[PDB]
Amino acid sequence: AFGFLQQLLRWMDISQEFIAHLEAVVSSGRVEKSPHEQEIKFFAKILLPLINQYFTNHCLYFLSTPAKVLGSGGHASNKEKEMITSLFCKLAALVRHRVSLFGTDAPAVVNCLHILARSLDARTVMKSGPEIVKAGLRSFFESASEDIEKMVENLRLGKVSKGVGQNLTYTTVALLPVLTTLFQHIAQHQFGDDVILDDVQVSCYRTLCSIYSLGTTKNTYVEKLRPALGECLARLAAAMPVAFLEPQLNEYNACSVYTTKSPRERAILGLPNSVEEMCPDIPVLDRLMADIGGLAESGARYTEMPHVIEITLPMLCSYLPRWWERGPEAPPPALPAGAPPPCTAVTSDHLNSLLGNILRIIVNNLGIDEATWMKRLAVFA
Amino acid sequence: GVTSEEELHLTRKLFWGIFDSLAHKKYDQELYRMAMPCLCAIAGALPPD
Repeated sequence: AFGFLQQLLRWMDISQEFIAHLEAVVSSGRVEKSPHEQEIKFFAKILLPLINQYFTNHCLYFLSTPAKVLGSGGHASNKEKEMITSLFCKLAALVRHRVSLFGTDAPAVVNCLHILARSLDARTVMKSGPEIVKAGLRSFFESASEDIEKMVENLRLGKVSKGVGQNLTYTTVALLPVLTTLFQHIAQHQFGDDVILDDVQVSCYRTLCSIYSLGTTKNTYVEKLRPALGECLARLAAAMPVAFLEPQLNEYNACSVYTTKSPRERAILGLPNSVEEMCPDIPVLDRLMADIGGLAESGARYTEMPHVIEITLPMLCSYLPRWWERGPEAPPPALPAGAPPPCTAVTSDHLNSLLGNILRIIVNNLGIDEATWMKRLAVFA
Repeated sequence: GVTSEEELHLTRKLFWGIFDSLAHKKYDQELYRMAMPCLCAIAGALPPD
């Protein structure tokens, strides 16, 4: 695996060499010689299917650790975990804003990104890893946040919807499905408290800030993008180590930038000086629950609340279960570690209240002719 | 039974022999169509470690 991964990384710098040539010729100086035609075909037709199947079979080998072995036997070394992380980052940057240049090979690239994401032991890499490898993973989240911010501001009809077309097709086809898979992978393996710590949190906050900002937007593009945005936001909530819906209790959360970093810092990098101001347009948990309850009892149909059903509800359906285990009413093994008060106030009442509202929402739209959101809501609840 | 540490050596050479040769062969659709499954099968048999 070490030699196989090293060759794959060797082809990654080769891949970056001819895509720039393709970008150059597609911009100026058209020429169909294609000096790297052999390299392009080998990368697309051999490497991508090989990466797709190799890491599908040996997914448990790379996710295994000496503390906890998942596969039949053996576990990847730290260097192997570092290389597979750099492979994901280089491949993601390769396809960034170049989905069209891959032609029919773009579905192959994103499928490799999905499988590489499911085989990322990011806990070990971020804890004990080289700065270069860690900086690559941080740059991926930062780049993802910037692309989503450009996407949402274009969905705000700042542009009719140049680079707007490239950014829009890259995010909805490559960035969003991959980011959803990566967050789901982090949530399943409890990597949130180890990966999203200092600058990933800032990147994840901006992604959380921007995605929810579609509530005050009414367009045709936004209507078809809600299922993708909602699923991505739900996975982010499961992996987010901070209770962004309960900023009043953030002082008791160890995995927060406002506790890990000094007040002297957090000013060299732009931060709003208060946890409540990170995403101020997100209603607090108490407010959010009241709004859903009011809509459910009012008998409102799906047409007058598409944002809540497609985005807000999946967020709460994933936020509450995560923080029910870390707050009051949890089954606490906290005889030694019970001194810090819980950073959340989620109890079984919140989950019970939300479930009752969801059931009332469904029956309000029980007899309508078309509702494709019911199947998506069922799996989230 | 299990491999005898010599079949794995043959399998490892078989993988890199095809991989290196295919990396320099000019693109042939027929060759690539059946060489790729061979590499995937070989890679899926060798232990990663």
